[PDB]
Formats: sequence, structure tokens, C-alpha cells
Amino acid sequence: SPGIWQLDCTHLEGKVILVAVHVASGYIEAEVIPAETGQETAYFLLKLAGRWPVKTVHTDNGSNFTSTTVKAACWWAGIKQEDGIPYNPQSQGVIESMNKELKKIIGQVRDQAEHLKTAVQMAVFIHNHKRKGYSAGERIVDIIATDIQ
Amino acid sequence: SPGIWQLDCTHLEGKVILVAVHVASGYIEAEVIPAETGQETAYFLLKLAGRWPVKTVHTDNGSNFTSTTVKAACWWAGIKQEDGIPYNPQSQGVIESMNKELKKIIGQVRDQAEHLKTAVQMAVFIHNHKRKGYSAGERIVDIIATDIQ
Ligand SMILES: C=CC[N@H+](Cc1ccccc1C(=O)N[C@H](C)CC)Cc1ccc2c(c1C(=O)O)OC[C@H](CCC(=O)O)O2
Ligand SMILES: C=CC[N@H+](Cc1ccccc1C(=O)N[C@H](C)CC)Cc1ccc2c(c1C(=O)O)OC[C@H](CCC(=O)O)O2
Ligand SMILES: [Cl-]
Ligand SMILES: [Cl-]
Repeated sequence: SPGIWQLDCTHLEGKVILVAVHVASGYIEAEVIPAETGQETAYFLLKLAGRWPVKTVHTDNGSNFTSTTVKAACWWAGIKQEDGIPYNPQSQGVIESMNKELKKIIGQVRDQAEHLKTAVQMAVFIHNHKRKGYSAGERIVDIIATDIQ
Repeated sequence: SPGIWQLDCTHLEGKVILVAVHVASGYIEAEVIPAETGQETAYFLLKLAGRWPVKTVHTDNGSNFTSTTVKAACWWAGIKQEDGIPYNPQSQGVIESMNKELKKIIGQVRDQAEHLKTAVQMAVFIHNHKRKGYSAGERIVDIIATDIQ
């Protein structure tokens, strides 16, 4: 499970925040996009896979799962595209709690930037650095390093 | 050493490719921007620091070093903003060769995407995964994990 990520789409301020969560660590990357499209999702995954060793992505919905644009990016980047069915019911709850936390952080920083995209990157920073004790940023590096060995 | 990054700005197709290089590993992140401005550079560094434990950035030129927008982002993200003077003359050479490699890879993928930004992300992926043996992606994780311990 060092290579497993989950896609998550949440909404704020009439815009869409696309999030990828590293399941084992809770580490995240995120971007603000005007709307979720196959193209936006494909480009996001391409970026993610160039930066971390992405083996599997649990897609956030059936449209992205079906999208030939998304499938082409997953093919290119060597990603196994999977469904995101919450067979473990706790995954729904975890994602919802993450979305709430992220929105809370965005509110806390919202005044320190004009644009939502900036606030979202500040939220990513705070989330990844927060010690819960290790941070999610520390956990992901440790998990992957262990795997490489 | 685990936290040192170098900024690098290169040009292609009338656009600017802003690159951050993790000096110890040769791992990179990059983006295409219309022009290098303080705001573009500040936003890039904010993203980078939310994703990796960025301690020090060697800025790519005096304008970004001076920029109060860049300084404000470095303050926010806890980054030590430094000059990028190549006291070790091998630095210029390494960056020049990296820029050449990246442009080579971009040409090799250029037909697999309509937009330069896509080709640049493909180039990041190829660069970071290339075994030279370990890849740059493996080296950065190993270096930081060693630091965390
Ligand atoms: C209809 C899809 C368009 N492309 C089809 C394509 C066109 C020409 C050649 C190959 C391919 C192709 O399938 N390529 C390989 C196999 C997979 C990468 C690929 C693509 C995807 C997402 C993007 C892109 C681009 C682009 O063509 O550059 O451009 C930036 C855009 C930014 C996000 C946003 O604006 O939504 O995200
Ligand atoms: C003139 C600078 C602008 N801002 C000044 C600002 C305005 C209001 C409140 C605080 C601050 C402030 O200094 N904040 C803290 C201390 C530092 C983050 C900050 C900023 C920087 C880069 C960006 C931004 C934004 C933004 O205001 O959101 O928006 C997206 C843009 C995308 C790249 C591009 O388009 O160039 O990069
Ligand atoms: Cl971090
Ligand atoms: Cl990688």
C-alpha cells in the first residue's frame, strides 16, 4: 500500500478542489479547478505520478473512472485506475472529515491571500506538516523509503 | 542537505519553465508559466513547500531574491531564501545539462500532448523515474527518510 492513492473532489466558493490522498499516510496534494473534467483529472494525475510513486488510484466517481482522457493519462503514467467504492465503510467518513478539516484551514488562511488557489496550497501545507507524533509528510516518506528497501 | 533546493528558469516555445531541483538527489518539480514574475515564483514555492520539507531555496536570479512577493511566500512557508551564486562552478554546468536533458525529453514527448504544460509534466515524470542504480525519486525519499530518523 505505499503506492495507493484516493481521489476526492470537494467544492468551495463556486470552484472545485481536487484532492489526492495517500491512503496509508493521509498526505495530500490538491489543486483548484473551475470544474471537474476528464482533462483536469488526467492532468492532475500526471503531475502526481511524476512526483510520487503512484501505483493505484481509487478514482472519485464513475465519470472519471470511465473517462478515456483519464484512462489515457493513467496508461501513460503507469497508474492502475480503480474504482473508489467504499467497501470499507470507514473510508467515506475519513474523506468527509478530511474535507471538513481542509475547509476549516482554508477559512483560517482565507484572509492571507486574494485567490482561493493560494489558500488551498496553504491548507495543503498546514495539513501535511501537522503533527498528530509524526506529520503526514513524514509518514509518506517513511512508508515509501521502507518500500524501496 | 535534505532540505536544500535550487530554482531554475528555462525557456521553450515562447514560454517559461520554472524548475525546482532538490540538490542532493536531482529530483525535480516544474511548471510552465507565461513569464517569470514574483507572484508566479511565490506560488510555485508555496506549492513545493507544502509537498516536501523545503528548508532553503537558492533563488534563480536577483529579481526573485529581491521580490517582496517571493520573500512573503518564503516567510509564510518557513523557507530560507538564499542567493544562487555558483560558488562551486560545477553548479552552472549541472543546471545547464539538466535544462538540456529536460528539453530533449520534452521533444521526445512533444507529440503525445497538445499543450506544452502536459509535455513538461511528462518530462518531470521521466526525469524523476530514470534509473541512473536508483532514480532521483528514490534518492530524495531515502535522503529525507534518513533525515527524519
Ligand atoms: C483530450 C485530451 C487532451 N490530450 C489528448 C492528446 C492530444 C494530443 C496527443 C496526445 C493526447 C493524449 O491523449 N495524450 C496522452 C496519451 C496522455 C497525456 C492530453 C491532455 C490531457 C490533459 C491535459 C492536456 C492534454 C494535452 O493534450 O496537452 O493539456 C493540459 C490540460 C490542462 C488541464 C485542463 O486544462 O483541463 O490537461
Ligand atoms: C502580490 C501578491 C499576491 N498576494 C498578496 C497578498 C494579498 C492578500 C493577502 C495576503 C497577501 C500575501 O502577501 N500573502 C502571503 C503572506 C504570501 C502567500 C499573495 C499571492 C501570491 C502569489 C499568488 C497569489 C497570491 C494571492 O494573493 O492569492 O495568487 C495566485 C497566484 C498564482 C500565480 C500567478 O498567477 O502569478 O500566486
Ligand atoms: Cl512536509
Ligand atoms: Cl517517482
